[PDB]
Amino acid sequence: APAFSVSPASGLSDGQSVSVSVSGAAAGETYYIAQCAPVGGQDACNPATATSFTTDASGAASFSFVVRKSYTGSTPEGTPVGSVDCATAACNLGAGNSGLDLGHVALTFG
Ligand SMILES: C=C1Oc2cc(OC)cc(C(=O)O[C@H]3COC(=O)C[C@H]([NH3+])c4cc(O)c(c(Cl)c4)O[C@@H]4c5ccc3cc5C3=CC=C[C@@]34O[C@@H]3OC(C)(C)[C@@H](N(C)C)[C@@H](O)[C@H]3O)c2NC1=O
Repeated sequence: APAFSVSPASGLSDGQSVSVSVSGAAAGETYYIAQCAPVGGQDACNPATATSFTTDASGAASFSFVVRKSYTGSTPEGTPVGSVDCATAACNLGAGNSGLDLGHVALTFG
């Protein structure tokens, strides 16, 4: 598995933007990055922050991604699951695409 880390990862805030950076990947591929949050049963991701970033010549990447304490969850397949709120709940950003999974960083608004 390649590497994937974010600057901060706790006591975050809505609108707060962190500088993420992935490595070990390979130039010639694009991965989707977005915040998500499971719900003791299914999985709801953010359909708003769904951007696709490609790696560089050395298969490395690094950019600024904003976050949102609260956000309506919704499986990436195409179905509404409900609303989510990290104000007092648990959340975790995930990256990767259909072929190469990057990593999963847990966040914590507070
Ligand atoms: C147009 C988009 O619209 C949405 C809507 C949404 O609902 C809120 C959530 C996400 C999102 O960001 O989902 C994220 C949600 O993040 C996670 O799910 C984190 C989890 N750690 C994870 C889940 C997962 O399925 C996966 C990986 Cl690498 C990681 O594989 C690939 C993967 C990684 C991340 C995501 C989804 C997948 C796919 C689903 C099935 C296989 C995957 O492979 C993905 O399968 C599809 C079918 C999703 C595909 N499709 C053409 C987009 C493309 O994204 C492909 O990389 C997006 N992204 C979009 O591109």
